[PDB]
Amino acid sequence: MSEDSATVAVTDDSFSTDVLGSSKPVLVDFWATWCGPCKMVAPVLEEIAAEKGDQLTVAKIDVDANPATARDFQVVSIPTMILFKDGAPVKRIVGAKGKAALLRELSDAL
Repeated sequence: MSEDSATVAVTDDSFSTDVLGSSKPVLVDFWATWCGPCKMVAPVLEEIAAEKGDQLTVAKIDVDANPATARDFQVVSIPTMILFKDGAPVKRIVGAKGKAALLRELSDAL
């Protein structure tokens, strides 16, 4: 038994430099450290991260660093997922739902 290791979180300041800097396809998911529905989408991100983890790298952001986003509309949980290909936007989904939803990301992106 063993799991994958193609998941690494990036920094807000060193986000573009990494994503845009990496010609390869990179996926990022926005969420709040104090997010409510953590379990509902707990395993999802896991299976989804390993699903297309080999094809591309999956990472997550920390609302704590960028509160201006959530604070904008007084949001406590921002369960969103955005895909980045060639240092540019390719996909963008919002809504902490079943893995079936996020899965579409790989279906459309790949």
